[PDB]
Amino acid sequence: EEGPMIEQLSKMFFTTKHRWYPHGRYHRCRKNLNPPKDR
Amino acid sequence: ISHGRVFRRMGLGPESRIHLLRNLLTGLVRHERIEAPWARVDEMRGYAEKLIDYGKLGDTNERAMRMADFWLTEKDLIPKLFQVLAPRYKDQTGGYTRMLQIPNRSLDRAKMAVIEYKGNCLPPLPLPRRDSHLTLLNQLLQGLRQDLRQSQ
Amino acid sequence: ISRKWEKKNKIVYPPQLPGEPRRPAEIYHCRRQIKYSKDKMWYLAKLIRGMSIDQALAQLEFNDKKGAKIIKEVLLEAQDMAVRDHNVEFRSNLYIAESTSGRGQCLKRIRYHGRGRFGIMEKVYCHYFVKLVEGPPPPPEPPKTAVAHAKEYIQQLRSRTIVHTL
Amino acid sequence: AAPKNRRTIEVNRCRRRNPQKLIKVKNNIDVCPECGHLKQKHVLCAYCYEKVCKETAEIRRQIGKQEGGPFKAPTIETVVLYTGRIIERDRKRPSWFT
Amino acid sequence: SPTELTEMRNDLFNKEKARQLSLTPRTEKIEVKHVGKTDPGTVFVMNKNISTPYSCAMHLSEWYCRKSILALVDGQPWDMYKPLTKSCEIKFLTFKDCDPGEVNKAYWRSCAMMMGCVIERAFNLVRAPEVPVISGAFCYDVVLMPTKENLRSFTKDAHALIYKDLPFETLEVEAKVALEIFQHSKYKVDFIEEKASQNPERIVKLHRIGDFIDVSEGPLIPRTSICFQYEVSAVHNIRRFQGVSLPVHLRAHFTIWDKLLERSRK
Amino acid sequence: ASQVSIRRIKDYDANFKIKDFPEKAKDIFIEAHLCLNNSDHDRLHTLVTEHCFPDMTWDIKYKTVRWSFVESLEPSHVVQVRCNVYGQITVRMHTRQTLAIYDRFGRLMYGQEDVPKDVLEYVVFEKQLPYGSWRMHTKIVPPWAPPKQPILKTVMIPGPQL
Ligand SMILES: [Mg+2]
Ligand SMILES: [Zn+2]
Repeated sequence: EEGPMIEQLSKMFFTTKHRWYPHGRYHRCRKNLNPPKDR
Repeated sequence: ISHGRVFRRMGLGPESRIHLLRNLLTGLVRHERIEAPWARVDEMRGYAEKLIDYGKLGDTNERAMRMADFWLTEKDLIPKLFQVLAPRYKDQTGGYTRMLQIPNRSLDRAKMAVIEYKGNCLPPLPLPRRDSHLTLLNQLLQGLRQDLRQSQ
Repeated sequence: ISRKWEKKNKIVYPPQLPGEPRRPAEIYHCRRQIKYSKDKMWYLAKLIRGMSIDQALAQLEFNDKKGAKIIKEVLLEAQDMAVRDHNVEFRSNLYIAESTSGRGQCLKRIRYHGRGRFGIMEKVYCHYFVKLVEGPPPPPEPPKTAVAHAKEYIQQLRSRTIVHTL
Repeated sequence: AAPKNRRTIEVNRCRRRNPQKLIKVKNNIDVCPECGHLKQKHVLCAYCYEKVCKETAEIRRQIGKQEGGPFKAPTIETVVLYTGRIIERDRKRPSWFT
Repeated sequence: SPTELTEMRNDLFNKEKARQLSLTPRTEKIEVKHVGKTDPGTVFVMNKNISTPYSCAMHLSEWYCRKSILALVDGQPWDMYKPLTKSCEIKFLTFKDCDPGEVNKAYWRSCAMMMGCVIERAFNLVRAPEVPVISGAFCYDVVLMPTKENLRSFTKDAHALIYKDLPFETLEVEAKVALEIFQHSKYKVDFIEEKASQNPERIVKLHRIGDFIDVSEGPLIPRTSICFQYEVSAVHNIRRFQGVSLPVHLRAHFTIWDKLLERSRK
Repeated sequence: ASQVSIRRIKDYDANFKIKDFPEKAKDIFIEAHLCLNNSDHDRLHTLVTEHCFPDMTWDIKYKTVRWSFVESLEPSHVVQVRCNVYGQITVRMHTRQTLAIYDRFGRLMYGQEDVPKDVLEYVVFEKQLPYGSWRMHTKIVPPWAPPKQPILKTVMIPGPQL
């Protein structure tokens, strides 16, 4: 279940709820799948 | 606010609503079946049952006669109400009027409904059955019942 | 006026080798200049999208909307096409891959407003598009679990570098 | 009142592509155990209801024919006989009128 | 040994299947009619040793596939997944018919098989008894004491199996082959022999759930997923394990389910 | 009657010999079938008449056939011949023919590609009598050959809807 799960995650990892909420389609499209890796 | 408030608000006022109801009733009396919008249909049924009860009291009671006159506009129907419907339901108490849905009216997509006085002369409606007794769960239940009986 | 959807049924993919996956039958069909607004069509389309033909048909039957009938008709026609012309054996094995609504050519009329004034009514039309594929309807997104999220977070953590210095 | 700025397409999508406005995927639908043409729970089968309606209509017509003009409504419970008060149809009886 | 045996039996089954396939010469076609209360009077032009009544169902619709369980071909119940030999007349059977007794028996058999499967892994099986529906359980006889925890575990296993969702593979086989398959288990062998004796053709009915294989008289339900509520009530002393289980299409609901379980327990 | 027809044909043409014709006919047939594989409507129409062309090209559209030819059994025979002015010949044919019909997507719906099957044909040819030539008109479905190859996919035949 969503909110509870989020809370659990937060507890585990020490962080706010806002990052665990899933971001939209446009943003994901934008993300670079093959970034330039070094070293 | 409209708590504990029977009677839907049908026509252009209460008189209008009553008139509408009456027409439906008349139709029912004529026909013994009507396709009609579901919200009014229940009202009709309610009225219909009462009307039948009234009819049961008999021709000779004047009040009943008056009521019949008021509610059956076509006037040939009053005799039918007295000399048929009442005869049919002398054994019953208030089981009359069978009211079931119809898919939906085509133009305005209203909720529809049928309204027959019980028994009647027309071809039977394709009624919703309960599941047959020979099915698995039902069988199990039966078995349980039997066991219980045995115990007691 | 362009019509590529119609064309799409006229492709011939070169024949398969014995040791190769089956390559399911894709089937494309439309209705043009339907009297409806595209956005209204879109909801119906959305409702259909991932579903087996049969399920979709069922849904359409009981959705009280003008366009629903049309969509159902289209689906039926598509099914028929699949069985006859496109060599799909089982009707039941067709699922809806795609369903979308385009805008048809629209007619302008006068609306006649109060005072001396007037709007321009545009009498709208739609093109309904369908793609059926052969095979059972693909499984939807399984909602990612807490564990998955945790894993992702861990990955992210790992992924970092010292940014600027070297 | 007048819109002070044009509503952006993204915003609009969010507004109008949200799950309250999307059409619900119902689960009332069962097969019609006689006739198989598929129907809602809590509702009479549309196809199954149709035949009955048709039958009623024909019977109604026959009744009308019997009873010359309007304002009759006799004092007898009517019966519908097909081929062996009475109303006389034709054909065999269907597998549902009994 | 249990690690070997299962594999070996499976292999044997596969071989048998292959052999069966061998006999037909490259797609032989038969015209199978649909007798039924609805969707008449259709005929399906099927390929004989391959195509099942499931194919027929598919051709008709998806609804049929969902709800059909046994296929009465010439007034005798085939499994949905057991092929249609020669030109014949089909009826499809649900749980909710006027005459659902055949279906019920099949369901019971399936349940028994599932139970047996659960037993075999969890830790020799004599037979599945031919129990009615009013008797209020499906049993399975096993030669080896279990607690409530054990029962729970068993139930869980069954649930897992159901989730896995395996098709009930079918074959009607020679008796010799059957014997070969189950020569280690004596009771099973005896049962097979009895079955052979019963019929004129030897025609032993082998049924299979992925890895597990078993003998049974009647037909079986298509898949394990049709079981929805499945539990393992108690064991009574050979040791007869009992169970009660209701499918999708007839869900019990809590209190009722509990009552049923209690009944089974007796 | 046949003889008379032949004579008439000779008179029309004029130079014509039926001792070599069957072979020619066979060759033409082969060419036509080759064309069918490669979808050459340009080449086909020099062979095969306006009656037969649409009969052997409509069904086979959007779908790739993989025909081949191999060892004709018996000699190429010629049965009955008869005769605006559009003549008619009939040819009996007994050959080994491969057939593999693949759909829009690939797949395979009729027959095996490698395995050759032995076939009977009663092929009727016609010709126009200025720049005409001998082209296929009909395939006579007699005598009573042992059905066809069975279709791979299963089929449902809907009954009378109500
Ligand atoms: Mg003015
Ligand atoms: Zn029905």
